[PDB]
Amino acid sequence: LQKVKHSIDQVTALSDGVKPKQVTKNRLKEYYFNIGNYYSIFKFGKDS
Amino acid sequence: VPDKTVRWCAVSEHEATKCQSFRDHMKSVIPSDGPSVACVKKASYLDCIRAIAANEADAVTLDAGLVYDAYLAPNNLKPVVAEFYGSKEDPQTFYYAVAVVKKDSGFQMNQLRGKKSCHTGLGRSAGWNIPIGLLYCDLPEPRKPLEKAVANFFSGSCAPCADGTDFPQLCQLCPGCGCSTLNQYFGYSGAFKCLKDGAGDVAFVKHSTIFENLANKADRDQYELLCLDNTRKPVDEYKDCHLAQVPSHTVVARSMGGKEDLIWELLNQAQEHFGKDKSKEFQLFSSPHGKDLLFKDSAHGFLKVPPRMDAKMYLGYEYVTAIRNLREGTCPEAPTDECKPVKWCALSHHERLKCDEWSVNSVGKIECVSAETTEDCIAKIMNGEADAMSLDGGFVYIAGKCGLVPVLAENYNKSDNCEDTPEAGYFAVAVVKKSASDLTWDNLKGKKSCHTAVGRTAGWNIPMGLLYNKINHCRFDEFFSEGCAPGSKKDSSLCKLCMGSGLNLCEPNNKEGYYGYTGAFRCLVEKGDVAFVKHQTVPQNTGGKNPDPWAKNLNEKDYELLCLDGTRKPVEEYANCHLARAPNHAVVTRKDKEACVHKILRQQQHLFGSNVTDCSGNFCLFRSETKDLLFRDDTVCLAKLHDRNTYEKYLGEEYVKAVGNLRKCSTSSLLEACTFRRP
Amino acid sequence: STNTTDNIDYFDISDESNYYLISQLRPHFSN
Ligand SMILES: *[C@@H]1O[C@H](CO)[C@@H](O[C@@H]2O[C@H](CO)[C@@H](O)[C@H](O)[C@H]2NC(C)=O)[C@H](O)[C@H]1NC(C)=O
Ligand SMILES: *[C@@H]1O[C@H](CO)[C@@H](O)[C@H](O)[C@H]1NC(C)=O
Ligand SMILES: [Fe+3]
Ligand SMILES: [Fe+3]
Repeated sequence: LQKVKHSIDQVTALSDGVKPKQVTKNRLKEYYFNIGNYYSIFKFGKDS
Repeated sequence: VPDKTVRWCAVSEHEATKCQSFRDHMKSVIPSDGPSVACVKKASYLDCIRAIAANEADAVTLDAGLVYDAYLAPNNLKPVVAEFYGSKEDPQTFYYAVAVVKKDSGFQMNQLRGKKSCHTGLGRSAGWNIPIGLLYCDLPEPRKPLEKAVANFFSGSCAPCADGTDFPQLCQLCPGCGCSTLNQYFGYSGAFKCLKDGAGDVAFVKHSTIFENLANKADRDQYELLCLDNTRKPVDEYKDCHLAQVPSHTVVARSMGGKEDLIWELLNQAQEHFGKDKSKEFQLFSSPHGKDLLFKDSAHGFLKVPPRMDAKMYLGYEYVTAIRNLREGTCPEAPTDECKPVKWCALSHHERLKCDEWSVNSVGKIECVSAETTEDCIAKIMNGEADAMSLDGGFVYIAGKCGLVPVLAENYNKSDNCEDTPEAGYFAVAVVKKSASDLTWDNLKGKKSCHTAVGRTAGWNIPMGLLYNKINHCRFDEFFSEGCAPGSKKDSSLCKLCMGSGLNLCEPNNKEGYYGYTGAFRCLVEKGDVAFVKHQTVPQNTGGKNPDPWAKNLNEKDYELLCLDGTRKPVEEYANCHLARAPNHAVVTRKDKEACVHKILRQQQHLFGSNVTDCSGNFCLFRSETKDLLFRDDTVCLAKLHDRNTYEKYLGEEYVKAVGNLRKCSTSSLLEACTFRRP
Repeated sequence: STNTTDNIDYFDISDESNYYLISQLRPHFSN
């Protein structure tokens, strides 16, 4: 439950924010792994 | 809310670049749930120390002398991870300090005033503390402040991090004295470059940087290093011609906020990937942007500092004493006529009581400082609050390994020549009931036990050595069903069966009811199957020799001792079957106080010793109420030891071999610290 | 009701470094 709530809160924390249009490769990799890790935690979490 | 992260503290932009590559590589290796590096740029190292103490930063690398600056309040730092300089075949924790000069300059070390000197920094170890310490007492008064006096000693110099505004001579060769890599003269190779430019006449660096900067052999054949006995040698006999050894550089972090484990995991993966050229695509110890960034160049790996060792135990005693006399600015004369009073050490309200009474009955030569456990008091002797202590041979092994010497031994036999005769050493036995005659040495498994204290001779070393040959396992709460051995860990059954309450069970002081000799015997009588004591225990607790009730009712013809082959021998004959011999208890102290402890204690044993009858009402030094406090209760006199003052010559070959057989099972953290200090 | 429990699927384990959480249900890892 706590892991699901932390995931949804961090995704809304990303859903706030300042929006960039252009990104370098290394930081966009970290963004993709971050949000993919988040919803992956979610879709595991609701089943558990 | 929010997860773990590691942050590092940076000095300049080169540290930010190297820290940036370090971030991307260490986020490349670790899984996404593991924490990564961050980079926080600060201007100087001292501002970085206050950045750690005010929790903006977590870790940063310092020298030894700078560790002494970071130790102080309100900073409250702690050394957590050191680094070794040798190959992985043999790690070396200390490194040398040398002074490189130009060929054919032709000047001695002693008359070195009025020359150009280049220092690697203010307060650093091989740059500042050793040269000013060796040159220190030759300067005239006023010596405080130090930078003014050294500024008048040389005719101008370079020393970064020194204050240019209050002292202009320290920046006379370096126009800005800046605590960063932006200064080209800052650092080891900056000081060697200060010699290589010819602007500096003498430089002070480690033994390896002249091998770092110069690749040609003739360039090495030019530059020379001066010796301490005013001679000259070339470079590669730095093991022959050095000034002093210093401890290595150390990653420091704060004490309460932590955290040691996370830094040590991260730097474990760092040392396993990047140290000894496993990867070409990134190096951790060398970098093209600059040298000595974030770490040293001559480092080859990281060693964990044990949790016991804080900064004063890390630097040693001579180094802290020298650096404190150098900060405070005092050249000791010490003519050595009279003796300052000895600060004896006690523990927990019975030793402290007795020690205070002896401090008043003596005219003032003895004063008392208390600790709680005996390991903590031995550490309190090492860093320097306490002078002398009497403790058994199993702790003369530990304290002797930590760097202390025994002076006077205890005698147990009454004679006219007891003060000079080296006695032989007492016997250790195991006492069993008469009510159980089925007990043999061949079968001790699953049956109860009683020990005096963890780490002692007759309670620990002599039993668990001879047992350790047979069991061949390092744990012991599996071989015994349960027992009593105070000083073990609280999860065990060994601390579970013991007596004291509340929260004082298994605590190794006199507040444990089953502690020590008489307490182990009371463990045997009340709840015990076998006990492990000295041979002298049963006639001293037999037959109303104690006014205590439980010892008043007992007799010795019941309580019998068992042998090694299994055959029960009666109590009066101990020599036919002793478990093993144990050396006498001895008084240990630091090496510099050996003469005053010797001269004072020989005076004190005459006035209050064993010839003083009418013991009740007046003072007796050795007689106690069978708590066996400050000294064993049956001591007659204390023997003067000439020619045998080390731990190994005092304890002897068979016993040192026995503890050496036990050595991989000892869990005392102070032994781990005093072993880690060794190279 | 029933004196016994049908699903035994609540028992679980993760690695000792806490790097990965396993489960009894499909597909037993979040990654
Ligand atoms: C204890 O001290 C005595 C002397 O105080 C040692 O020497 C002899 O002991 C025997 C008893 O076994 C006496 O009869 C002798 O008179 C003693 N003196 C001599 C021979 O000069 C003794 O060895 C010491 N140790 C023990 C274990 O008793
Ligand atoms: C015994 O004690 C007395 C009382 O001070 C002292 O004069 C004498 O030297 C002592 N005897 C010794 C130390 O042999
Ligand atoms: Fe250094
Ligand atoms: Fe002893």
